[PDB]
Amino acid sequence: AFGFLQQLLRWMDISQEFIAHLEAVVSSGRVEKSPHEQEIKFFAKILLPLINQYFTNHCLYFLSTPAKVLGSGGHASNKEKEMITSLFCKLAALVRHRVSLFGTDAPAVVNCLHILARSLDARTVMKSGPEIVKAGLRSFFESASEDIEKMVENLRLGKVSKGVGQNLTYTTVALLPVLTTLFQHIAQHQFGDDVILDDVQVSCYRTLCSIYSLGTTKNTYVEKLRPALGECLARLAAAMPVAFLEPQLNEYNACSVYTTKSPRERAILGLPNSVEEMCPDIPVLDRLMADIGGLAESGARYTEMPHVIEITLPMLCSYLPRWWERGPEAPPPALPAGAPPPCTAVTSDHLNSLLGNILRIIVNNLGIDEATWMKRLAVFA
Amino acid sequence: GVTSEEELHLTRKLFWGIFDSLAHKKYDQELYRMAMPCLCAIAGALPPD
Repeated sequence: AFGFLQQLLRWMDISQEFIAHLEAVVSSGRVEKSPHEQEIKFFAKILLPLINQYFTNHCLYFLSTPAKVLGSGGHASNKEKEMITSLFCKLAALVRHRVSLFGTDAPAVVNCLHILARSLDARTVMKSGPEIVKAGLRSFFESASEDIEKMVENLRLGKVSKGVGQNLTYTTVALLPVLTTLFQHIAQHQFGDDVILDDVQVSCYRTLCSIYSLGTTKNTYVEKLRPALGECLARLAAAMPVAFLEPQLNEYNACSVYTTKSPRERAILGLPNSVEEMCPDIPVLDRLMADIGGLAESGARYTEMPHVIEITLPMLCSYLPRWWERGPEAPPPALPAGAPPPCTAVTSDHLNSLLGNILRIIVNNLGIDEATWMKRLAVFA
Repeated sequence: GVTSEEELHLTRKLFWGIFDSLAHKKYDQELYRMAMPCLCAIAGALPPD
């Protein structure tokens, strides 16, 4: 695996060499010689299917650790975990804003990104890893946040919807499905408290800030993008180590930038000086629950609340279960570690209240002719 | 039974022999169509470690 991964990384710098040539010729100086035609075909037709199947079979080998072995036997070394992380980052940057240049090979690239994401032991890499490898993973989240911010501001009809077309097709086809898979992978393996710590949190906050900002937007593009945005936001909530819906209790959360970093810092990098101001347009948990309850009892149909059903509800359906285990009413093994008060106030009442509202929402739209959101809501609840 | 540490050596050479040769062969659709499954099968048999 070490030699196989090293060759794959060797082809990654080769891949970056001819895509720039393709970008150059597609911009100026058209020429169909294609000096790297052999390299392009080998990368697309051999490497991508090989990466797709190799890491599908040996997914448990790379996710295994000496503390906890998942596969039949053996576990990847730290260097192997570092290389597979750099492979994901280089491949993601390769396809960034170049989905069209891959032609029919773009579905192959994103499928490799999905499988590489499911085989990322990011806990070990971020804890004990080289700065270069860690900086690559941080740059991926930062780049993802910037692309989503450009996407949402274009969905705000700042542009009719140049680079707007490239950014829009890259995010909805490559960035969003991959980011959803990566967050789901982090949530399943409890990597949130180890990966999203200092600058990933800032990147994840901006992604959380921007995605929810579609509530005050009414367009045709936004209507078809809600299922993708909602699923991505739900996975982010499961992996987010901070209770962004309960900023009043953030002082008791160890995995927060406002506790890990000094007040002297957090000013060299732009931060709003208060946890409540990170995403101020997100209603607090108490407010959010009241709004859903009011809509459910009012008998409102799906047409007058598409944002809540497609985005807000999946967020709460994933936020509450995560923080029910870390707050009051949890089954606490906290005889030694019970001194810090819980950073959340989620109890079984919140989950019970939300479930009752969801059931009332469904029956309000029980007899309508078309509702494709019911199947998506069922799996989230 | 299990491999005898010599079949794995043959399998490892078989993988890199095809991989290196295919990396320099000019693109042939027929060759690539059946060489790729061979590499995937070989890679899926060798232990990663």
